[PDB]
Amino acid sequence: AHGDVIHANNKNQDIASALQNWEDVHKKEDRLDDLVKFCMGVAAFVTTA
Amino acid sequence: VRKLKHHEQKLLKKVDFLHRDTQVMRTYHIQNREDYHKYNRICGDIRRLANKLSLLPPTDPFRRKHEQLLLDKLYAMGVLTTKSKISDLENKVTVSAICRRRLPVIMHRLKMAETIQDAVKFIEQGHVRVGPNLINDPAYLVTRNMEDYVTWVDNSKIKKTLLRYRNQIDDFDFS
Amino acid sequence: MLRRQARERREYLYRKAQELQDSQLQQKRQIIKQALAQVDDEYAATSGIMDPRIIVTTSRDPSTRLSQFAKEIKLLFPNAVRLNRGNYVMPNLVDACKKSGTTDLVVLHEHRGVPTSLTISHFPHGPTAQFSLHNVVMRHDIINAGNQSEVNPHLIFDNFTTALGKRVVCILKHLFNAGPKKDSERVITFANRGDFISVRQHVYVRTREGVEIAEVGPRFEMRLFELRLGTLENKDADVEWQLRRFIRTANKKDYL
Amino acid sequence: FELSDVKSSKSLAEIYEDDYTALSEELQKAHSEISELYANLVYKLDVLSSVHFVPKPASTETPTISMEDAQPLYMSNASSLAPQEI
Amino acid sequence: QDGGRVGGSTIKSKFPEIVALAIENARIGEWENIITAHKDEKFARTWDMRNKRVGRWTFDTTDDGFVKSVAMSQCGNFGFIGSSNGSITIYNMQSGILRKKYKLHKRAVTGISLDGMNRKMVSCGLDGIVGFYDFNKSTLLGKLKLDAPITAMVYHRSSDLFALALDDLSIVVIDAVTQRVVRQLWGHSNRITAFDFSPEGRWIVSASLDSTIRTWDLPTGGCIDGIIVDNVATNVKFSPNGDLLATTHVTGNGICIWTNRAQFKTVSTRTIDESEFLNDIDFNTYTSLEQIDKELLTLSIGPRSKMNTLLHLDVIRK
Amino acid sequence: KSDFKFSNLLGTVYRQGNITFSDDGKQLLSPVGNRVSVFDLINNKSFTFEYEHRKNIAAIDLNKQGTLLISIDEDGRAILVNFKARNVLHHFNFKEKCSAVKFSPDGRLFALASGRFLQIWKTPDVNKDRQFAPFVRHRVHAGHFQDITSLTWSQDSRFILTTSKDLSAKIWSVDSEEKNLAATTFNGHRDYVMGAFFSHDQEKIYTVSKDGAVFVWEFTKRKYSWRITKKHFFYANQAKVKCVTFHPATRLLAVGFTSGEFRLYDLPDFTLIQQLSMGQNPVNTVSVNQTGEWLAFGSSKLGQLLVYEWQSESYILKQQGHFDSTNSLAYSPDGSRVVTASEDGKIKVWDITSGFCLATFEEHTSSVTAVQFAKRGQVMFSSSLDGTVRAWDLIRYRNFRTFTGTERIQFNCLAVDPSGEVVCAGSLDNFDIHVWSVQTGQLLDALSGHEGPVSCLSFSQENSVLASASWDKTIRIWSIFGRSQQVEPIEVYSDVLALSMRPDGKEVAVSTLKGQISIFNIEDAKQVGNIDCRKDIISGRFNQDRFTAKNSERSKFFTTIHYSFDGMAIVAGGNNNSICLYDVPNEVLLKRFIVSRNMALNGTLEFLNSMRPEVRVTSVQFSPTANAFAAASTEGLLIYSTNDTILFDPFDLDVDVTPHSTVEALREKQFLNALVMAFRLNEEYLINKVYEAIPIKEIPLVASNIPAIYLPRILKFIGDFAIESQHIEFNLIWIKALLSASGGYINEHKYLFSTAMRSIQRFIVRVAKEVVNTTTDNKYTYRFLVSTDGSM
Repeated sequence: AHGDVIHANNKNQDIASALQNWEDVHKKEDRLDDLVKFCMGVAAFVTTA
Repeated sequence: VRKLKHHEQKLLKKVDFLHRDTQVMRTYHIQNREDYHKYNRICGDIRRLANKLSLLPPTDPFRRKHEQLLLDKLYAMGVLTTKSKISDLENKVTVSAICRRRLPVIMHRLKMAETIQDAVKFIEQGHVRVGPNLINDPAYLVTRNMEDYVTWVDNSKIKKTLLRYRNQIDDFDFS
Repeated sequence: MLRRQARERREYLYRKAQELQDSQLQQKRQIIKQALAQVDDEYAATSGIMDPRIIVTTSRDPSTRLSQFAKEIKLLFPNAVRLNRGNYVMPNLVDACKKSGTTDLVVLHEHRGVPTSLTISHFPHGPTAQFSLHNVVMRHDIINAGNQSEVNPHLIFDNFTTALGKRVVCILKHLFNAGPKKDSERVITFANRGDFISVRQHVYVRTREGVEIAEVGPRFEMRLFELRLGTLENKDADVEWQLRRFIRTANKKDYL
Repeated sequence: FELSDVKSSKSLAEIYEDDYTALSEELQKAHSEISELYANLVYKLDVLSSVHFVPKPASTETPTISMEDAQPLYMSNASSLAPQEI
Repeated sequence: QDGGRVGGSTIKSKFPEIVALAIENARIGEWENIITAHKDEKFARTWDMRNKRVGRWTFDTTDDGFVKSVAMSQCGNFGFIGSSNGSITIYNMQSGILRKKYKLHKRAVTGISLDGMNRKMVSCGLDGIVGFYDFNKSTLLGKLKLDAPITAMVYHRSSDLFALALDDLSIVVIDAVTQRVVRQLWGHSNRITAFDFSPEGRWIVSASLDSTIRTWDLPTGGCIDGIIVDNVATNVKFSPNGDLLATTHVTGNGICIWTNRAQFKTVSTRTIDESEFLNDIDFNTYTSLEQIDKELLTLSIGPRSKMNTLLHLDVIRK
Repeated sequence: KSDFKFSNLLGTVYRQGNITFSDDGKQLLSPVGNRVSVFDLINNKSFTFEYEHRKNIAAIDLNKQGTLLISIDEDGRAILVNFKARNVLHHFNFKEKCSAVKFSPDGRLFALASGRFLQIWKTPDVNKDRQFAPFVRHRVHAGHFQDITSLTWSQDSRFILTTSKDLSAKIWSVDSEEKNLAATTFNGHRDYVMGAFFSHDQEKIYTVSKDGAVFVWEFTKRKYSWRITKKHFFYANQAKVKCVTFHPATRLLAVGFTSGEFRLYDLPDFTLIQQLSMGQNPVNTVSVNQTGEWLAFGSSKLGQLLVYEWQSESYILKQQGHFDSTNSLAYSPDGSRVVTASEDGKIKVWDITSGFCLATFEEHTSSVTAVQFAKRGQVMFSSSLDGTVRAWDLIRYRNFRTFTGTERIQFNCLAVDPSGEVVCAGSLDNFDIHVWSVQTGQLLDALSGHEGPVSCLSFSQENSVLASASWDKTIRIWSIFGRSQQVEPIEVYSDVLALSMRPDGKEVAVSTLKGQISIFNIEDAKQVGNIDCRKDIISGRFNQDRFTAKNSERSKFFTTIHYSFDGMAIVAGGNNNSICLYDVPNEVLLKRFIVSRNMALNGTLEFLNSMRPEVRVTSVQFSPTANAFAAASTEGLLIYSTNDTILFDPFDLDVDVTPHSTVEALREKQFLNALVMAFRLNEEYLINKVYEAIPIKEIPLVASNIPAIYLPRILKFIGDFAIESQHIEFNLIWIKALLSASGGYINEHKYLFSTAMRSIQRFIVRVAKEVVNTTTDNKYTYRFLVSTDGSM
């Protein structure tokens, strides 16, 4: 919804610091993507071979 | 109601409270006056549909596909064995055609029973079977494949005395 | 299944009688096509639709000459399969090939290793053409010329006049495979004269100016002495055409 | 086509307003009626030739809702489109 | 079937009192489905339930020992008879014919059972040994031996667990697949008259000669209930539906019926028997953690299609 | 394992009667013919009641506090159940045709429009123990001349409106004093009165006509009683009002008509808020939420039902069951979806988590004879009697290819290549196996060798060959790749009509007309062995029968079979009233379920009390989740399940293996031995306790030292729990530990670890993939919106 306006007002400092913190939390959370890629691929390997 | 005499008859000719129905019922052993009425109503419906599809313009692919659909549908049913004409549907479909397509006429045709009424009785007793499943109502039109695949039910006294007359009993199949 | 096949044979005889009366009606209505101004049923069903399949078979306990000869028959015929009929019977044989689903059968008969008889049956309750083949010249007999190209050959019919000849050319057209290449470089001939059809394989090329052929394969004269409506395992079905050997005009009448 | 030699039902204003405003509605209604009749007759034959129970087929403006969806109802058209086909 | 005479008195009389009984309903209305070992007979009579009649078979023990136990095959085709001398005769119920005869025990066989697979067979006589057998074969799997003599055996095919009211006033539960005792129940101050599994096999209800009826939860192995009866119950049975309990007392010509508040409500599992005479553990259900650890990531408590609803809701509008 | 609880019925979402709501509105109760359907709305869950009915359902009502439910059929048979135990308390016999049933707003009694009389009966208590005769009558009102067609409670439990075909609306009361106050009549009306309703201030009475006339009486002045204060009129040509619902506190009216048209009004101003149509068929029943936001319109002519919210204007659901019958069944390769196909050519595909008809297809015109899949969750196949078969998407949801024969022969049976390269269809009139390649779209071949129609087709996916069972009493196995095209025929003793293969692909089960289901080793083509079925068949008697149900050869065989995915159990269903479950190694049956008890159906009674619809098990199938199995029959889709899990089936117990000893092992921090005892006792709440108990750093050590015996069970459990668990990080740590523990073991024993991996890998793709997609889109959308230059 509010992505067009937030891109318009991108490079504003307050929202910039806030999205910095958001992406801090996101790069903390990335391990779940990592691990599900792991277990999914290897479960496929076991179920195939 | 009283077999009215001459003067009262010419006065009241039209009053009656009570014959192809009884004709096919006697020659073809049909069950019901309403069975004949249903078949005859059906034939009139088909003739009306022939009227309507002919009123549809002849250079119409819809008309030709629905025409051949009705043709091969009624053929695979069995009421006509030809597929070529349109006069065959506008004329030859009869109460007698659907009546010989009926089951006990086919039993009497394949000589399952000697008589059509005994075929009906065998139908009631369930001593027959129609492909996968046995049957109990004579009011049945049989598709051509099931006509090829209809017979007696297994371990029946009738088929057993068939194999007894032929002296070929095989009790392994409880025949 | 006995009831089924009997119903199909009854419908076959009925359809042939219907084709018969329609053909007489066609001879009747031939007079009005000039005043103002067709394949068979069982070959109309699969004229150019389905590729045929033919089983060639010996009669029984054959000679090596008949073995190699039926082998050459297979070599000339696309989609042809050999059969060494050993302790096989006619009904179970035809029924087993009907079970497999087959187009045409050609079984061979002889005398002292000399092939002299060939019968072709159409398997969907079709007609049978009974020939006496005599003047057999085999490639095995002549030379090691190599091998056949085995491309779908071209067909050349000659001197087919009567409607009997029309039924014949229908049957042979349909036994050979449908939809040939325009540049099919082997050609077969069907040369008729004096009621003696005779055939040779011919590969061919066009020159810089004209055409050039090579006769190859077999070479002989056969003659249809019978045509029956039913199949051969009948031996009792109604004959569609019978040869009259014991008649007045026998050495003179053509197409009979 | 062919013309008619009876009196015209409509006036000049009526035909001109008609023109001033499916192959044809007559062919549409004919297709519709013969379709319902064929449905009923196929139903009758299924009754007469059925071993198992078969009920009637069916029963033969305003905003109206379509219950049965031939799609999961939440998929975009661009999503169901294949990239090759676009 | 032979048409010969029957050897008996001319006047009629009823059959002796039924000391053992088995019944099945696999093939009901086809051949015999009830076997009744009467008082002091070397034979057991057959009975048809649907006809409400005697059936045409009676299985002798052939060892001149009285039939002490009867058992019916779950398919209803076989009848096992444990006699007074250890003989385990096996019959076909269809034709009432003698099929097999196992011989391990020397005492009175006082309990016989077969699996639901018609494969293994557990037997028990007064000498205290337990015989494990292949009925598909004709072999001996195992021969357990206990301390006391054996009184009563109850088999539970849905768990393949069989409990035993012994002579030392205990109920020993034994697994058949591992072929070893799994549970032992102490507390019955007198002879255990009757005992039964739950339909789910979670409890066992036992009436015992100290005017007691005790319900035991076998998971924890704890007596979760004890009632003292005025009329000592001789027969205690669960209903096939897990809803009722049927008791024959020693007095009164009828059978008392018991409705199941445990069927209509949860039950605490507390050994309260000797007291009269972790709540998730008491109620045998465990609620999950909301979040086990802060590092653990947890999701919606409920539906999960809410995600697509949020992302694909406006398209649902369109 | 051999125990199975009937989980749910899908198809025919509404059949017959009043559909009612819950108090909180978060559940719906829709009456199917012999059961009632619980509809959890917040989490989108379905539930079917497990109790049968004597016949088709006539009237139902639910307690105000959500505790009791009465359900009267057309015979007075009134089943009273408790909800929280989901248990039948009573089955009373009101011995007259009961029309309308209405709980009191105080709950101590109820009113009953049964015939022309108003029955009023008090209530026993639910916390009370079971009694013998708890049904107690309170009042009988008989001031009618024709049948009471509608009933209405007041806000208080005193005043009742009995609307009747006598053009009458009688105010009764449950007491003599308020009966003397208002036990009045209401006449002066059009054709019939359809309904009467109290006001919120209760000064006005609203009677809606069959004519479409709402008469608003009000206790006003002209010593003054029931002046018709206002008249309001619907304006339809032929559409007359069939079903009415009026919410007072939000003054709303819903009138569903005979033409699909439902009109929604506000009463005091009499404004048509809106008016829409469900279709060409009459609206039969309407129900309205307590808060009034939600409205249900169930119409039985096609069996459709729509729940809607007028506020946000949101169709919560717009579903419809199959018209005739679920002919063919199809689970999903993960199981999440199940396909049903009917006589119509309506192919309805459903999700099983939310047991909902996701979609349909109506491109086939005739009945779709079979429906199949490949070894991949993408593609569906529908073989019809049309003379065509059709290949469809289940992601773009589009037909790929309507393969046809030139003659368009009526294919019954069908099989598909596991990799999905070839499709074969087998008809009845031709019995020539037509085989098409997929991407070509054309047929490759039409195998012959079968004389007489082929009952069924199957593909051994492993060696990927075909078995074709035909009514020549034969099997014929074909190997068609590797230049082979070779044949193996098998004679059996009678005409086979059912065929299936082992999930490992070396044995095959077959059911013939005699009722015996044989098994054959394929490679030696030798009979493994048979199981009889002629005895354990509960076939039903017909009313037009002239023989017995015993001597009837009606359904003394089995028409559909399915293997356990272990290849050890069998679910068989034929034309009888039974669904049986056999065992392969002991060659014995395991279970028999009578499919339904209903005198409306034909083959149910065994001996009658001294055409019509008939019950037959069309198709049977197990679940790839291995926790349920479904059967499509003449009514729809039944699913039995093992999700009950309340049965003590432990594993090699000992004396010391008690649950408290297991908690002792936990507090002892002996987590390996604790989980060992948890699996030995085999009790899922305790297993969940230890699973949530033990810590992450010793998850890997415990997983390293778990025995291979408990290995497939712990895989299966972690699957069937983590699906409805949200601690996904935890669970993936667990899976990662176990896969690091034993991979090559599972690779050796792939057929052994069949059910485990399927359910587990399904759970990955069910939720975890989608969550991770949303994660990745969040990150990328961030990165783009941040890195890109601002405009202007």
